[PDB]
Amino acid sequence: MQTDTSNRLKQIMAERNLKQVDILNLSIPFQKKFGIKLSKSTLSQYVNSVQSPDQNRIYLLAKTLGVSEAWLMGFDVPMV
Amino acid sequence: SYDYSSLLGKITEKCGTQYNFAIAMGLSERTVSLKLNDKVTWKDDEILKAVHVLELNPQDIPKYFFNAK
Repeated sequence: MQTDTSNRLKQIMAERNLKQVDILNLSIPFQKKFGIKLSKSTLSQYVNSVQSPDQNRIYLLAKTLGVSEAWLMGFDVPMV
Repeated sequence: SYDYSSLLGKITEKCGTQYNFAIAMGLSERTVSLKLNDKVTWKDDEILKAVHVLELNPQDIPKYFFNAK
C-alpha cells in the first residue's frame, strides 16, 4: 500500500515488537557511522507525523532497521 | 555522501538541463544544484516528486538517492 514514512515506522514497531527507544539503540552505531544524529524527540515527531524525515534520516533508519529506503518512504516496494 | 551518477543520467535524458529539472520540480536551480552536489540533503517530498517527474521505478530509488560514495 502506498503510504508515508510515519506509517512504515508504526508498521515496523508493531511487526517487530519494538518501541522508539529500541530503534534509537539500534541506530547508535549507524549514527556514528553515517554521521547522522537522531534524538528521541525528533524520532517521536517522525512517528507522530509532525515532521517528515529528510534523505539523511531515511538512510539512517533504513540501514538501522535493515530495510529498503523506498519502502521506508511509503512506496509499494519489497521491504528489502 | 551520495553518488548521484545514475540520477544525473535520467535528468539529462528526461529534462535536458538541470534548470529544466528545477522548473519541473518547482524548485530554484540553486536549490537543485546544492542538492545534486551533496551540499544540501534531499527533502522527503522532493524525492517523491523526482520519482514522478523522472518516471523512476520506485524500487530503483535506493540506487538513485541513497548510494553512498
